[PDB]
Amino acid sequence: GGMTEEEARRFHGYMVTGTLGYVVVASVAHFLAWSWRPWF
Amino acid sequence: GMTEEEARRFHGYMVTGTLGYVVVASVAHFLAWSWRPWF
Amino acid sequence: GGMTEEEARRFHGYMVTGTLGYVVVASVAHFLAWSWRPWF
Amino acid sequence: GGMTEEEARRFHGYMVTGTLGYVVVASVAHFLAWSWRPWF
Amino acid sequence: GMTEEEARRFHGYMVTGTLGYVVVASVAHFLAWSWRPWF
Amino acid sequence: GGMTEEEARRFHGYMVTGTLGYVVVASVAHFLAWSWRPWF
Amino acid sequence: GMTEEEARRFHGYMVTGTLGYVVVASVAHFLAWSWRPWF
Amino acid sequence: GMTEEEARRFHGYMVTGTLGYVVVASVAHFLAWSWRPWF
Amino acid sequence: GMTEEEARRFHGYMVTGTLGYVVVASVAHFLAWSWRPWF
Amino acid sequence: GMTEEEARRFHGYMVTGTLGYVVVASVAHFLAWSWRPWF
Amino acid sequence: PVNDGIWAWYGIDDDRPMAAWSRFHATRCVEQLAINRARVGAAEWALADVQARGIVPCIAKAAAHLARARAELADWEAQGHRLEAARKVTPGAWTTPVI
Amino acid sequence: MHRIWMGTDPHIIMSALGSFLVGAVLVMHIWAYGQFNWPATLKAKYATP
Amino acid sequence: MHRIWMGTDPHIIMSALGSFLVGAVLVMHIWAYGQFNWPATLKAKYATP
Amino acid sequence: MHRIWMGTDPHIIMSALGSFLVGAVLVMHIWAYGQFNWPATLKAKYATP
Amino acid sequence: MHRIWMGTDPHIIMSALGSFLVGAVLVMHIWAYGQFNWPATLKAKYATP
Amino acid sequence: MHRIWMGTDPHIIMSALGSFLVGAVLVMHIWAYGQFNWPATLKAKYATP
Amino acid sequence: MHRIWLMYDPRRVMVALVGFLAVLALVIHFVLLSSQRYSWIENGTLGADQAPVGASAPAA
Amino acid sequence: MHRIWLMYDPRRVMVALVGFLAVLALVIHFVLLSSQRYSWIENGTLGADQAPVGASAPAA
Amino acid sequence: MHRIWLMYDPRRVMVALVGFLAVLALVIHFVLLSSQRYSWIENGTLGADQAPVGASAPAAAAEMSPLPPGR
Amino acid sequence: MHRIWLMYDPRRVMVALVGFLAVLALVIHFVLLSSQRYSWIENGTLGADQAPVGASAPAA
Amino acid sequence: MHRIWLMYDPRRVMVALVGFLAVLALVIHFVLLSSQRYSWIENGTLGADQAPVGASAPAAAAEMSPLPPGR
Amino acid sequence: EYQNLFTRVQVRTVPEPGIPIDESTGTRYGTGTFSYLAGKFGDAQIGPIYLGWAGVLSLIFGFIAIEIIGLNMWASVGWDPVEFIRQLPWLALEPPPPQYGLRVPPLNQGGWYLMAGFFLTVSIILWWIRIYRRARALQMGSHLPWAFASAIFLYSTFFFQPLLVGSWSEMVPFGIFPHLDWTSAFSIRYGNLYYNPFHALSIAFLYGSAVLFAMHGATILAVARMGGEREIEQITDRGTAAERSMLFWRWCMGFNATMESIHRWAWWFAVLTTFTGGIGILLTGTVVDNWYLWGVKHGLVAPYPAQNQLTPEQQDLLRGRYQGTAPDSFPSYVV
Ligand code: BCL
Ligand SMILES: CC[C@H]1c2cc3[nH]c4c(c3C)C(=O)[C@H](C(=O)OC)c4c3nc(cc4[nH]c(cc(n2)[C@@H]1C)c(C(C)=O)c4C)[C@@H](C)[C@@H]3CCC(=O)OC/C=C(\C)CCC[C@H](C)CCC[C@H](C)CCCC(C)C
Ligand SMILES: COC(C)(C)C/C=C/C(C)=C/C=C/C(C=O)=C/C=C/C(C)=C/C=C/C=C(C)/C=C/C=C(\C)CC/C=C(C)/C=C/C=C(\C)C(=O)O
Ligand SMILES: COC(C)(C)C/C=C/C(C)=C/C=C/C(C=O)=C/C=C/C(C)=C/C=C/C=C(C)/C=C/C=C(\C)CC/C=C(C)/C=C/C=C(\C)C(=O)O
Ligand SMILES: COC(C)(C)C/C=C/C(C)=C/C=C/C(C=O)=C/C=C/C(C)=C/C=C/C=C(C)/C=C/C=C(\C)CC/C=C(C)/C=C/C=C(\C)C(=O)O
Ligand SMILES: COC(C)(C)C/C=C/C(C)=C/C=C/C(C=O)=C/C=C/C(C)=C/C=C/C=C(C)/C=C/C=C(\C)CC/C=C(C)/C=C/C=C(\C)C(=O)O
Ligand SMILES: COC(C)(C)C/C=C/C(C)=C/C=C/C(C=O)=C/C=C/C(C)=C/C=C/C=C(C)/C=C/C=C(\C)CC/C=C(C)/C=C/C=C(\C)C(=O)O
Ligand SMILES: COC(C)(C)C/C=C/C(C)=C/C=C/C(C=O)=C/C=C/C(C)=C/C=C/C=C(C)/C=C/C=C(\C)CC/C=C(C)/C=C/C=C(\C)C(=O)O
Ligand SMILES: COC(C)(C)C/C=C/C(C)=C/C=C/C(C=O)=C/C=C/C(C)=C/C=C/C=C(C)/C=C/C=C(\C)CC/C=C(C)/C=C/C=C(\C)C(=O)O
Ligand SMILES: COC(C)(C)C/C=C/C(C)=C/C=C/C(C=O)=C/C=C/C(C)=C/C=C/C=C(C)/C=C/C=C(\C)CC/C=C(C)/C=C/C=C(\C)C(=O)O
Ligand SMILES: COC(C)(C)C/C=C/C(C)=C/C=C/C(C=O)=C/C=C/C(C)=C/C=C/C=C(C)/C=C/C=C(\C)CC/C=C(C)/C=C/C=C(\C)C(=O)O
Ligand SMILES: COC(C)(C)C/C=C/C(C)=C/C=C/C(C)=C/C=C/C(C)=C/C=C\C=C(C)\C=C\C=C(C)\C=C\C=C(C)\C=C\CC(C)(C)OC
Ligand SMILES: CCCCCCCCCCCCO[C@@H]1O[C@H](CO)[C@@H](O[C@H]2O[C@H](CO)[C@@H](O)[C@H](O)[C@H]2O)[C@H](O)[C@H]1O
Ligand SMILES: [Fe+3]
Repeated sequence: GGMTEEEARRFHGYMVTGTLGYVVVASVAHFLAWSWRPWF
Repeated sequence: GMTEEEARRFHGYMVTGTLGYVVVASVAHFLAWSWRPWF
Repeated sequence: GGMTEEEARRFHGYMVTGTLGYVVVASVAHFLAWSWRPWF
Repeated sequence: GGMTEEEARRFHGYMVTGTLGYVVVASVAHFLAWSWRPWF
Repeated sequence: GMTEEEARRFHGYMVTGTLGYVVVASVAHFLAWSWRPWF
Repeated sequence: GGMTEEEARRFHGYMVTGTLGYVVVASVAHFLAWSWRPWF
Repeated sequence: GMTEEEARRFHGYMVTGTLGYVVVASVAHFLAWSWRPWF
Repeated sequence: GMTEEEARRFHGYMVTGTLGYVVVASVAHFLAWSWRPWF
Repeated sequence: GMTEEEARRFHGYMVTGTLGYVVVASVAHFLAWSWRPWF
Repeated sequence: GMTEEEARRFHGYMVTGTLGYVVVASVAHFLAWSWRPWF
Repeated sequence: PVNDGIWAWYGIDDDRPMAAWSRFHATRCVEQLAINRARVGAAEWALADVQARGIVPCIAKAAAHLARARAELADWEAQGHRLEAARKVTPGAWTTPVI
Repeated sequence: MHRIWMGTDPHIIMSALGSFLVGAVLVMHIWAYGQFNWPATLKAKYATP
Repeated sequence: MHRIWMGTDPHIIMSALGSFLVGAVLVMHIWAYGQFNWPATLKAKYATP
Repeated sequence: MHRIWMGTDPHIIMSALGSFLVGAVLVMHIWAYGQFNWPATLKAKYATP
Repeated sequence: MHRIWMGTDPHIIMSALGSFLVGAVLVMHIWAYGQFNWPATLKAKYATP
Repeated sequence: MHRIWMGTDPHIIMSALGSFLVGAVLVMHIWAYGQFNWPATLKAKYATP
Repeated sequence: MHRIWLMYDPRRVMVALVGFLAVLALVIHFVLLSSQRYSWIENGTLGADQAPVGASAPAA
Repeated sequence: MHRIWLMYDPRRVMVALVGFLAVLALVIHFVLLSSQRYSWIENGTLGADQAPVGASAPAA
Repeated sequence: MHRIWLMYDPRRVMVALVGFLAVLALVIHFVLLSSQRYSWIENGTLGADQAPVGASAPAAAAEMSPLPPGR
Repeated sequence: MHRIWLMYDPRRVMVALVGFLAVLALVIHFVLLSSQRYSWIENGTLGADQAPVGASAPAA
Repeated sequence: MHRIWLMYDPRRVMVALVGFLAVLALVIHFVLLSSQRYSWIENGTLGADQAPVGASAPAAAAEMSPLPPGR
Repeated sequence: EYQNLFTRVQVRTVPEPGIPIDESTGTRYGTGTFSYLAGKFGDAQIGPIYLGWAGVLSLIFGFIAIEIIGLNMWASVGWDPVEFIRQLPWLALEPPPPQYGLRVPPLNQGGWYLMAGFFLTVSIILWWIRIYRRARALQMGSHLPWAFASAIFLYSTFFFQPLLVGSWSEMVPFGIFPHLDWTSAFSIRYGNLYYNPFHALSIAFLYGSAVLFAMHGATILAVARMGGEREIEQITDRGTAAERSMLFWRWCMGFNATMESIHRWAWWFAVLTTFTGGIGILLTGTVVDNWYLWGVKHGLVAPYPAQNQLTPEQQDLLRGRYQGTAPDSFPSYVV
């Protein structure tokens, strides 16, 4: 029971894609936030 | 009867529920801290 | 007494849905109580 | 048991379509709100 | 216990009596509200 | 075992008739009430 | 345990006695209200 | 519970009832807006 | 009772659990001492 | 528990993660030092 | 629960059906096998005694009790087989067999 | 459209509808008598000084 | 999309939806009466001075 | 990506999602009604002096 | 590095991660609203004198 | 040096290290906010006059 | 609805109903007799415009 | 979901329900009767503007 | 997650749950009903700005030197 | 670590844990509710600067 | 030193240990919460110099007594 | 060594006793049942009850008495159901004011009290009759109703002593802490009840009842392994459990009872507790008004050195008045 290596390889690809997507959207958010109110 | 597979399956939920419970309690504490710090 | 995994899966469908529906009702009750007299 | 691969494959298509529909309506809502009372 | 047919038949009355009870209670509350509002 | 389809289809005709008859009488009542004491 | 037809007979008396009592109590409240209204 | 053909019938009425309800509500909001606009 | 192998395997967990717990308590006292020292 | 070859594979990633974490933290401290030096 | 008693409140329960190896469940199983085989032996002796003295309503209950004792024994034999299978595939388990 | 009634009991339906209608009508009258000043104007028409 | 109804009961779905609509509509009206000053203007029009 | 739904029950998914949306939407409206001063400006528009 | 997922269940992973993100995002906003003067400046823009 | 990990379990190890890093980072940030007067200077920058 | 008397023994229900109603009637009469407005044994003859009301006189 | 009545014996549920509703109804009525505002036996004939209100905050 | 109902008799679960929610609901209402701010049966018609509030920390000096109430 | 569920019955540990958390939560809420600083039902709308504080040392 | 455990059921050892720590923790917290200096729910926001310290001496006027006179 | 303090193995029987011994008129109410919890400490059967005419009427009369008390208590907190539970042990239904003496008082000023007292008293007498009839129907001696008559005697002195001193105000208020307030104030009014010799005797038997039941309970448990709890068979067919019980006490304190006669010692100690009690109450306020001074007269009171000494002008100054009526006005003092 639980994921086989072949499932783990497949699952990992989506996990990376989602993580990079989330970080990209957050990077835009921080660029906007800094343009609006710089914090340093 | 209970297998080690069933034990490993149950343990995953137990860890996940514990972590989710700790997450909620952490947000609750930070809300309370923001409202009225106790230190 | 018996209790098969399909009975458990059928019961879980009702138990979750009833639980969530009750929380939804309670959420509206708090929405009403807050707009009447906030506690913070 | 639970939902099969082929059921999941078509469930996903509706779930995506429903989510995009919600986000489209929310986009119009925010555009109207920004026209009415901008918040930055 | 009950057969499923008995449960179906019983449930319809139980729903009806609950709805009748809620109707009378709703009228009772609106009478009370019109007499002396609590909010 | 409850109402069959043919019972349901016969029952539905009276239900529709009674509902429309009620709406008709209520329409008269609202017309009279409006002419007596308009509310908008 | 009653037969179904025997329960049906008892139900007729039981409903009628209940409504008769409610009717009497309704007139008692008509008299009480005429003597000294509570609203 | 409902079979796939029963679900297909039931869905057609659900769509119809929902859209009809939203039409009536849209007329209500147009009337309300013409009467006391809220923005 | 239990084989020597199991008592050793158990002792490894008990020592490690004890020391891990005492480490967490050490940080708790470090925090408490920073906030309001008692000597 | 984990075998000697699995441990070898584990160790490679663990060192990689540790060195990456330290590298990022090193950059963070260089930035912090430029912004508000603490000695 | 008769065997674990108060310790069932803390979730020690060595009677429950077990299919992985467990020295605690195997210990409980070996103890309960002996007790239930003695209990089946006594139940069928009591049937033989009450059949010999011939009292009909007592013979009925003695047979009903014996059947229940055999069934309760059969559950422990099933538990014994599960654990004995798990013993053979699990390192560091007992060398003496269950059941 | 009729098929929604299948497996119901018509005595249940007419009880449930009948209860709702009695309720809603009474609430609307209790409310309307508050807003429209009636029967309050009727009572004033025949009140003794 | 109709497959979402498979396994469900029409009478549960109708009961749940109807209960939601009854609650939502009554909440919306009692809120709206508070904001729009109606029936308050209706009551003021026919009030006895 | 659809493989994430395998083994789930679609009614539980829709129940969970619908319950999250209701609570999130309610919190957002309490919050927004606060910050934006609406319907407070609506009530003031039609209030009787 | 995918081998870390072997023997895990994807629903366990997605629920654990989903919890962590929801908590982090809420804490970050509640914190930020106290450091940046927002929505306080939004509220003050539309406030009644 | 890898031979230290044999006999251990990766998920236990990663849980212990991960819980350590969460705690250490949080302690270090909350300490650092006290010493460096940030975000207090950020809060004062956008505060209402 | 008559099948309620199959589910419950009417010999039990009627005794419980009689007991409940007698106690409720006794409680309501005691509560009223204990009040000032409905102290009817002492003040039943007063007539409704001069019966007590639970308010304080204006201007004291 | 009438099959609820298969897992729960309605003979037990209806007795539990009626017992609960009876006690709760009485508690609510006596809480109201005990209050100043809703002491309807003594003061029920007062109008809504005349009925008591509990004290506000002191600046109000 | 449904296998939790293999582990527990659902007839025991639901009875325990409903008993827990009933008692919790009662307790929260009676705790509120005995407070001043949420004594809603007496003071429910008050606006939120008029409702009672538990008193602050003192005026910062926390010290007395008064002047009389006017005669 | 999942092997502890062979040592202990999950069915019984879960019940014990739910009971422990409920008791501890109720204890902490009532301890706070009884305090001055955190009597949140009466004073929850006070700002953190306005909330009570237990008396300090006189520093003399 | 591990041979200490051969005498004991490890499940029962753990239940014995957890019960000991739970009692000890609650005792130490309730002792501190009952003190003046560490009554942290009321006074936790005080700085370390502002927090209470037990009296290095009491004092009196000579004619005062805390206790009534008597043999 | 097994202590015989709780039963590790119970046995069920599917048919049951609880269907009574042959009993004639009246009816057996309910079906017998077993409690596992009752079976741990004692016999497991919880089961059928007999009332007859006297038992039915006793419950009706007694229920009304309980309702009157509770409704008055609940009225005394203004019908507040929260304050009814919160304040319950301080609530009372209170006897009439002293100035009425034995005359009927107003309904809210003791009239409900005398009514509740009347229905409670009738209910207690009807219960005694119910017990008496049941003992005879089961073909038993009358020891239990006469033991219960001793308790009823003491209870009746809370009516007769107020009657003899001439005022219903002196009766005991119905209420948990209020009746303890009365118990203290009775001893105060009559100058310290410790010096009432029948009160002293009543205590001697109350303590002796605990001494005997501790001794007898322990004795029977100590021989229960030898069948000593089968007390009827130890009486009709003396076994070694009875002999050892007799020898223990003989060797301990030099004399012993029998397995029968220890139950007579038990019966008389319990009965004399309330019988001597009632005599002491009846003597109080009718024959003796200050029991401490009766103690001084009869030499009960140990001497102590004087704690204060009065001068003759202090003896006149420090006499008070007997307590009078409360002020029925709110005086203005302005001129
Ligand atoms: C067995 C059927 C499924 C289900 C299937 C659907 C479908 C299909 C839709 C929704 C939609 C919604 N659901 Mg859902 N939903 C379920 C359970 C829930 C629960 C819950 C406590 O369990 C909640 C709070 C919600 C809440 C919601 C809203 C967030 C949303 C808007 C409609 C609405 O207000 O419905 C409030 C209703 C209730 C609180 C209870 C009754 C639920 C009914 C079945 C909802 C769907 C019917 C409705 C008329 C819309 C159908 C439109 C189609 C074009 C025919 N659902 C059950 C488990 N839900 C709609 C959406 O996403 O819109 C963007 C949508 O199209
Ligand atoms: C020898 C002295 C001691 C003594 C002895 C003693 N007491 C006794 C006896 C004996 C030997 C009994 O046989 C008798 C008894 O029955 O014991 C169980 C009793 C008794 N001792 C009692 C109490 C008692 N004894 C006390 C003390 C003492 N008892 C002394 C220490 C005290 C104290 C210390 O204060 C008390 C409170 C009673 C338990 C009992 C007598 C019971 C009695 O008379 O009850 C009368 C009935 C009521 C009050 C009404 C009850 C109302 C119901 C709750 C209503 C339910 C509804 C009803 C069904 C409605 C009607 C409908 C109809 C249609 C049915
Ligand atoms: C203010 O003061 C203080 C607070 C102190 C300041 C400091 C704060 C600090 C220290 C913050 C640190 C934050 C942090 C640290 O790590 C933050 C880390 C954040 C991270 C990691 C975010 C990652 C997000 C990842 C996402 C969203 C992934 C989504 C994946 C999707 C959508 C795909 C799902 C589908 C799959 C998988 C396929 C199934 C297939 C299957 C099953 C098949 O194919 O079989
Ligand atoms: C006044 O102040 C004083 C009091 C004095 C101050 C001091 C206070 C002190 C000292 C406090 C100490 C606190 C403490 C100490 O450790 C607190 C420790 C708390 C802990 C550990 C909390 C843990 C919570 C865990 C939870 C919630 C888990 C939930 C799991 C769920 C939901 C999943 C269940 C499984 C499922 C669904 C799958 C079934 C599958 C099956 C069956 C299958 O698949 O077969
Ligand atoms: C103010 O101060 C203090 C008070 C101290 C502060 C407070 C502090 C604390 C600690 C509060 C804690 C709160 C809490 C903590 O967890 C609260 C937790 C609450 C929870 C979890 C509520 C859950 C509710 C769930 C419900 C209602 C479910 C209903 C189910 C229904 C309707 C389904 C019907 C159908 C069935 C059953 C199937 C039949 C079978 C069928 C059809 C078939 O078989 O076919
Ligand atoms: C104010 O201060 C603070 C609070 C701090 C501010 C910050 C707030 C923050 C951080 C907010 C974040 C919000 C958020 C983040 O993600 C919000 C995310 C929202 C999301 C995800 C919404 C998704 C909606 C999806 C919908 C409506 C889908 C509907 C689908 C339908 C109708 C189809 C049904 C049929 C199907 C599926 C197939 C049937 C079965 C078939 C075919 C079969 O079985 O075969
Ligand atoms: C002071 O204020 C405080 C107290 C502090 C504030 C707080 C208050 C709180 C917390 C309140 C909570 C309230 C609450 C829940 O908790 C409230 C819940 C209320 C509910 C659910 C009411 C339900 C009523 C249902 C009724 C009446 C049904 C009647 C059915 C009948 C008559 C039909 C019977 C069947 C028949 C005839 C057919 C037989 C056929 C058979 C046998 C066959 O066919 O075989
Ligand atoms: C004031 O402020 C607030 C309150 C907020 C303001 C807002 C108020 C709001 C929102 C109001 C909404 C109201 C509303 C919404 O829908 C109202 C809807 C009302 C409806 C639906 C009325 C329907 C009535 C139907 C009737 C009378 C039918 C009678 C049928 C009869 C007589 C037939 C009998 C014969 C039969 C059956 C045949 C048996 C044959 C058989 C068996 C055979 O042949 O087999
Ligand atoms: C004030 O401040 C705050 C409160 C914050 C402001 C915000 C408020 C908000 C957010 C409000 C609400 C939002 C909302 C979101 O979606 C509201 C959603 C509303 C919706 C969805 C309404 C849906 C209505 C649907 C209807 C009427 C359907 C009727 C169907 C009928 C008549 C058919 C019946 C017959 C059948 C089925 C038989 C089939 C055949 C069968 C079975 C066969 O043949 O077998
Ligand atoms: C008046 O003065 C006052 C105010 C009172 C002040 C003075 C107070 C005083 C005098 C205090 C004294 C304190 C004290 C003195 O000794 C305190 C001593 C405390 C001690 C000893 C603490 C020890 C803690 C140990 C722990 C936590 C161990 C945990 C073990 C774990 C987690 C391992 C679990 C592993 C298992 C189960 C195996 C799984 C793997 C498996 C199965 C596999 O791999 O198969
Ligand atoms: C302010 O005052 C006071 C507080 C006093 C000031 C002082 C503070 C002090 C003293 C601080 C000290 C801090 C410290 C001390 O060392 C801090 C030490 C920090 C450390 C160690 C950081 C290490 C990080 C390591 C990471 C992130 C590893 C990641 C690994 C990954 C991602 C791989 C995961 C996948 C695996 C493994 C599976 C592989 C395949 C497998 C297995 C297969 O294929 O089978
Ligand atoms: C709706 O139902 C409710 C909820 C109200 C039911 C609940 C009721 C409750 C909660 C009741 C609580 C009762 C309590 C707590 C009672 C406590 C009683 C106690 C502790 C009593 C203690 C002592 C009382 C004594 C000794 C009283 C003795 C009274 C006597 C002997 C009275 C005799 C009176 C006679 C013979 C009267 C004769 C009548 C005539 C006309 C001759 O007048 C003299
Ligand atoms: C406590 C106060 C009660 C006040 C009661 C006031 C009087 C009420 C009785 C009215 C008499 C007529 O009422 C009617 O009587 C007949 C018998 O005659 C009952 O008839 C009942 O029993 C007969 C057989 O005997 C069945 O065939 C019938 O189906 C059944 O209903 C009816 O159910 C009842 O409705
Ligand atoms: Fe004896």
